[PDB]
Amino acid sequence: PQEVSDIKKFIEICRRKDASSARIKKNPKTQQIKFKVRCQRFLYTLVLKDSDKAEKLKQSLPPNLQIKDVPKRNKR
Amino acid sequence: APTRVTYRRRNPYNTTSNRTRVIKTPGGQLRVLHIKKRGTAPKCGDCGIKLPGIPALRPREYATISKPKKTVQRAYGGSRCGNCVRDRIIRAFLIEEQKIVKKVLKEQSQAEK
Amino acid sequence: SKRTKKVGISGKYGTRYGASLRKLVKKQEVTQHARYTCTFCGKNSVRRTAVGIWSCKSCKKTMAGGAYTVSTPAAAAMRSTLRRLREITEA
Amino acid sequence: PGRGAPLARVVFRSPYKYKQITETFIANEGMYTGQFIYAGKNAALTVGNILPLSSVPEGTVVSNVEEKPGDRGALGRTSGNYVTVVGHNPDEGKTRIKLPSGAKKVVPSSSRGMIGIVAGGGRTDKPLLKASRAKHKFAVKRNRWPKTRGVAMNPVDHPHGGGNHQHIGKASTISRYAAQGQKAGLIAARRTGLLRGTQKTK
Amino acid sequence: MRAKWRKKRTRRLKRKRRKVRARS
Amino acid sequence: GNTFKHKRALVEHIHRAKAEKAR
RNA sequence: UGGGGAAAGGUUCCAUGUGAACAGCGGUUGGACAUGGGUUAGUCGAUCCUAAGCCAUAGGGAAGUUCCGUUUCAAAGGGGCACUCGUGCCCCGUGUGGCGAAAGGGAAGCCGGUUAAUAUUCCGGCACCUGGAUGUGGGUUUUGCGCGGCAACGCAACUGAACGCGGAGACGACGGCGGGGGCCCCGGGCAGAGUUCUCUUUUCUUCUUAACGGUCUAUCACCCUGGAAACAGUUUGUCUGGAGAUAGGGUUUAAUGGCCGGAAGAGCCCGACACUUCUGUCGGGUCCGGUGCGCUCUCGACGUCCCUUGAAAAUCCGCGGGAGGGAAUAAUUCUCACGCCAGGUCGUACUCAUAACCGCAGCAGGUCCCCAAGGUGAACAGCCUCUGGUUGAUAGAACAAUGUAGAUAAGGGAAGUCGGCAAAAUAGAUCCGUAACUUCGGGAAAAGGAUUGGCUCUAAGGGUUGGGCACGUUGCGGCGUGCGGUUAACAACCAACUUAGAACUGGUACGGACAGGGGGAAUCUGACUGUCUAAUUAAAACAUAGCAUU
RNA sequence: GUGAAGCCAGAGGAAACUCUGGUGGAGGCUCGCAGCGGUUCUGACGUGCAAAUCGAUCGUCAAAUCUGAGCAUGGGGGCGAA
Ligand SMILES: [K+]
Ligand SMILES: [K+]
Ligand SMILES: [K+]
Ligand SMILES: [K+]
Ligand SMILES: [K+]
Ligand SMILES: [K+]
Ligand SMILES: [K+]
Ligand SMILES: [K+]
Ligand SMILES: [K+]
Ligand SMILES: [K+]
Ligand SMILES: [K+]
Ligand SMILES: [K+]
Ligand SMILES: [K+]
Ligand SMILES: [K+]
Ligand SMILES: [K+]
Ligand SMILES: [K+]
Ligand SMILES: [K+]
Ligand SMILES: [K+]
Ligand SMILES: [K+]
Ligand SMILES: [K+]
Ligand SMILES: [K+]
Ligand SMILES: [K+]
Ligand SMILES: [K+]
Ligand SMILES: [K+]
Ligand SMILES: [K+]
Ligand SMILES: [K+]
Ligand SMILES: [K+]
Ligand SMILES: [K+]
Ligand SMILES: [K+]
Ligand SMILES: [K+]
Ligand SMILES: [K+]
Ligand SMILES: [K+]
Ligand SMILES: [K+]
Ligand SMILES: [K+]
Ligand SMILES: [K+]
Ligand SMILES: [K+]
Ligand SMILES: [K+]
Ligand SMILES: [K+]
Ligand SMILES: [K+]
Ligand SMILES: [K+]
Ligand SMILES: [K+]
Ligand SMILES: [K+]
Ligand SMILES: [K+]
Ligand SMILES: [K+]
Ligand SMILES: [K+]
Ligand SMILES: [Mg+2]
Ligand SMILES: [Mg+2]
Ligand SMILES: [Mg+2]
Ligand SMILES: [Mg+2]
Ligand SMILES: [Mg+2]
Ligand SMILES: [Mg+2]
Ligand SMILES: [Mg+2]
Ligand SMILES: [Mg+2]
Ligand SMILES: [Mg+2]
Ligand SMILES: [Mg+2]
Ligand SMILES: [Mg+2]
Ligand SMILES: [Mg+2]
Ligand SMILES: [Mg+2]
Ligand SMILES: [Mg+2]
Ligand SMILES: [Mg+2]
Ligand SMILES: [Mg+2]
Ligand SMILES: [Mg+2]
Ligand SMILES: [Mg+2]
Ligand SMILES: [Mg+2]
Ligand SMILES: [Mg+2]
Ligand SMILES: [Mg+2]
Ligand SMILES: [Mg+2]
Ligand SMILES: [Mg+2]
Ligand SMILES: [Mg+2]
Ligand SMILES: [Mg+2]
Ligand SMILES: [Mg+2]
Ligand SMILES: [Mg+2]
Ligand SMILES: [Mg+2]
Ligand SMILES: [Mg+2]
Ligand SMILES: [Mg+2]
Ligand SMILES: [Mg+2]
Ligand SMILES: [Mg+2]
Ligand SMILES: [Mg+2]
Ligand SMILES: [Mg+2]
Ligand SMILES: [Mg+2]
Ligand SMILES: [Mg+2]
Ligand SMILES: [Mg+2]
Ligand SMILES: [Mg+2]
Ligand SMILES: [Mg+2]
Ligand SMILES: [Mg+2]
Ligand SMILES: [Mg+2]
Ligand SMILES: [Mg+2]
Ligand SMILES: [Zn+2]
Ligand SMILES: [Zn+2]
Repeated sequence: PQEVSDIKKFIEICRRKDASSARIKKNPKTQQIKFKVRCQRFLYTLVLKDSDKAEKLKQSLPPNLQIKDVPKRNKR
Repeated sequence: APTRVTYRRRNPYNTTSNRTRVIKTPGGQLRVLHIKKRGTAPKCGDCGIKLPGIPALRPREYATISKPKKTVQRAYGGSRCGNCVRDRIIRAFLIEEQKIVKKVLKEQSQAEK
Repeated sequence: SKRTKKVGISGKYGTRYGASLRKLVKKQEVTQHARYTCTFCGKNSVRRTAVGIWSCKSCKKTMAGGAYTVSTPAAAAMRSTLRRLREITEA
Repeated sequence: PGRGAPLARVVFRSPYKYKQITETFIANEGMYTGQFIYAGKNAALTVGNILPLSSVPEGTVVSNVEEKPGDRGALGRTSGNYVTVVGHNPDEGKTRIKLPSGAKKVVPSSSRGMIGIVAGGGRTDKPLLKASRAKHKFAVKRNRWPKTRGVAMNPVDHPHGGGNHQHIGKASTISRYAAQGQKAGLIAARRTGLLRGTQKTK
Repeated sequence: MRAKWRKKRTRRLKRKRRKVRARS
Repeated sequence: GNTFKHKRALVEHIHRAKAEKAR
């Protein structure tokens, strides 16, 4: 797994043919939002502190991608 | 907490290839991890000291890392240390110069007749 | 603080092998464990590596010598005789 | 291991091919790493050089002397030993030499030798002093240590055999032309006993 | 580098040259 | 050498040394 | 007497059932008897390489089965290019077989879950290696194959044939010292449990973080400036320096170190409701410090020893050289990023031993390794305890002689006996004291004496942080400085142990169990340490260094 | 447990040299646990647990110490610190 620094590169990663899916994980105790995209070789993570760009970023993603919300206590 | 461990492979003997170290797992257990042997630094071809700027790996591992990481930008980049390269340049120049003066002196001062 | 009267380096042998034999081995142990001044660099760092090999810790040169001394009297005499034989006849 | 007399590794250059060749000589006292040495008929009279005996004056000392020109060295190759040139004979091409045992020999003048004495000094001067020290010496040579006395075996084992006392029972000097299994003792002995005077033979 | 490594690179060049000919 | 027994002995020796050096 | 393996065995493994026989008593139980089921790999091994060694080929012996010989007295090979289409061309040449290691060398996988019985092999997530094809992005080149730094060298790339040089693979035993991971130990906090006549802010348990990556650092060593005697730097252990030290500034080999991705969504601990079953559902928590001649593994710099100097091959890389090839609109055999495809064959259950191996057997014998908690204590000694594991060896009743094993005796103290055989006596630690002889190293723990509990105190042995003015900048500034000075060494905080002294106290006892040398004066004989008659003899016998002879 | 070379400091003497306190950690040295071995009881047992075992008492214990796998030597032959 690898980390992505800025937002512009993370958007360009999600516009790739081998991008299978994406998900959103939020940690309320430490007030973080994590965006993860599943590619052929690696899983890319982007970490955000605020919450006024998360929905802005969410609508900027390509519409054909599948985005989930990572429920607590995922079933086996 | 003071739990005992076992090997994870069929070899039960403490040889120079049965290297292990202890870890603790996200499941809260003490286990064993099997590790390779340490790399060795390449040496200078004249005096035999460790070359600076070059990693220490097992021999097969050098086939995958990029070229600029395996050499330094100078004549005799690998395998010579730089002090030795300085000696070679000076010695080559001085000996070549004495060759000319010995030739001229021998030809002129002794074959003038 | 002298801590030994006469046995010296051969005090590791206790009360074994006989007095005369301990003296004879003492003569050879003292000279093979000493330091000698290098002929090429000048420093006082030359020790025995193997039975006939002597090496300098500073300038990294090794030389062929005697069993327990850096040079032998027979070799020293021969070098002068060879020097005289070649020189005073050809020069 | 197994030898006194350290060895020297010397690198030469090929006259007919683009490469280099590494040799292994016996080391004379006084040689050092980084030293130039010379070999041939026109080499100089310096320690460590190799030249034919026809190019040396009488009284010089050499080591690793060929018995015949080309066999690469047979005589005087042990620590602290050498051979001495005695005389020449240019019309027929022979040289007289003296060997470490004290014997005299005649050799063709094209044989080669190395100027100097064999390094290794007076190794045999200090006592071994311990059984373990002798054991370490032979453990890298051959299986010959320890050694049981024949007079302490049974008659089936050795000629010195048994008896109600340890003794030999017959003369211990054995003829030169005996059978294998009989030669145990002093073979073809010209004399016996403590050597009092000088030894006439040279 | 090893000879098998170098053989692969020149093999690719030969294929590319015949294919670019086939293209032309 | 076996001169100073502990830290206090070394400090006292320093003070006397500087006192005589003063003169 | 726990948890796993190598050799050896071969179904002994799991479930259901059972008359006899077997388990030297019984048996509803079984490693027994009957019927069914169970072993999943590109990453762990074999397969590849060579060692000691074994065997083909050229040749020579032998009536012959066959013996020798392993590079030799041999015409002994391999590399490239088109093919109209295999047929044809052109280079180099000293050399030229195989088998042999499940502990040597060696490309690549970790965590969680799952079964009656398999798992680093199955399921989920997240990676890596080799081989083969190949396209985008980026890089280089308008005068052809990259820039930067005084330098050590750095950067995502950044042509390189024949022939040659070098490095890695690749190596001994022992000693003290330093860094890192795991275990042990101490203090605080949140949950749960045990005790509670009395005491105890108490006693016990959980509080975890993998492979693979990114980023900042970490001994040795190397570079630049400069020029040392009033010599300096410096290790527990005396090495280093005009062949260039101290000092100031830099470069670099080496994470099992800090932070981030993986990753809390996992695992673990509590609580509240559902639920015949099928089924579950929902809330909280999962922190912060210290200590050490501690135990175990690993790394580093030093040192000692040798008439002892402690493997080879496969495989991978760099360099010297400059053959061939290439753009001005495209070219690029760019070791850079991402992307496409594949990885065959055999083993894998279980035991490894007072019942799965070998001893005629379910025999007190024998058989190679890894992991290693608390207390006392010098301690892997003996003795008691936790996790884990057993409660299995025919039983019931009685207490005669004679036994085997364990012990105590008044007074005398070897009078017993071939002979002090057996037993008894001594024993830790601290402080005194110690002869003849001697190869001067020893004898020596020679011999002979004194002390030792409990409680209340006193003294000594360490670490970190602070130091006064005068200018200028900076959200009490932190510093660029010009200085002055050596607090007659002060203040605050932090932390284990080791040693020495005093008073008081008791049925004079205190290494209170365990653990734990009897000593002296002489004779014979072998110098010493070592070795042998497996199953009646361990010795004065053998070996040994030294000496002499051939 | 004992404490060899090398090293630091102080003291004595005209010199050559001598004395004292530390540091260091050598030896086919020494007490002793595991392993390896087998002195005595002439102990147990002696139709034995056992065709060589059991108990107590003993020897050595950092080097001529103990040990696995692979390989070699074959019967008038091997191997033998005998
Ligand atoms: K580098
Ligand atoms: K010969
Ligand atoms: K032998
Ligand atoms: K003998
Ligand atoms: K006798
Ligand atoms: K005799
Ligand atoms: K495989
Ligand atoms: K695959
Ligand atoms: K196989
Ligand atoms: K294979
Ligand atoms: K071989
Ligand atoms: K034949
Ligand atoms: K192998
Ligand atoms: K299965
Ligand atoms: K491009
Ligand atoms: K570039
Ligand atoms: K090896
Ligand atoms: K350590
Ligand atoms: K540690
Ligand atoms: K630790
Ligand atoms: K502890
Ligand atoms: K790994
Ligand atoms: K100086
Ligand atoms: K020390
Ligand atoms: K160990
Ligand atoms: K070129
Ligand atoms: K298995
Ligand atoms: K298994
Ligand atoms: K096994
Ligand atoms: K303990
Ligand atoms: K204990
Ligand atoms: K009774
Ligand atoms: K009775
Ligand atoms: K008596
Ligand atoms: K009697
Ligand atoms: K006592
Ligand atoms: K007498
Ligand atoms: K003995
Ligand atoms: K015996
Ligand atoms: K004995
Ligand atoms: K014997
Ligand atoms: K004698
Ligand atoms: K010691
Ligand atoms: K023992
Ligand atoms: K026979
Ligand atoms: Mg006999
Ligand atoms: Mg006979
Ligand atoms: Mg006879
Ligand atoms: Mg006889
Ligand atoms: Mg069963
Ligand atoms: Mg059953
Ligand atoms: Mg029965
Ligand atoms: Mg029955
Ligand atoms: Mg039954
Ligand atoms: Mg059955
Ligand atoms: Mg493997
Ligand atoms: Mg054959
Ligand atoms: Mg034939
Ligand atoms: Mg093979
Ligand atoms: Mg292996
Ligand atoms: Mg690939
Ligand atoms: Mg090149
Ligand atoms: Mg982490
Ligand atoms: Mg890191
Ligand atoms: Mg410095
Ligand atoms: Mg994290
Ligand atoms: Mg949780
Ligand atoms: Mg199992
Ligand atoms: Mg077992
Ligand atoms: Mg048994
Ligand atoms: Mg059996
Ligand atoms: Mg204690
Ligand atoms: Mg009974
Ligand atoms: Mg009795
Ligand atoms: Mg009595
Ligand atoms: Mg009495
Ligand atoms: Mg009495
Ligand atoms: Mg007795
Ligand atoms: Mg006493
Ligand atoms: Mg005595
Ligand atoms: Mg004896
Ligand atoms: Mg016997
Ligand atoms: Mg006996
Ligand atoms: Mg001993
Ligand atoms: Mg002993
Ligand atoms: Mg008996
Ligand atoms: Mg009986
Ligand atoms: Zn160099
Ligand atoms: Zn030197």
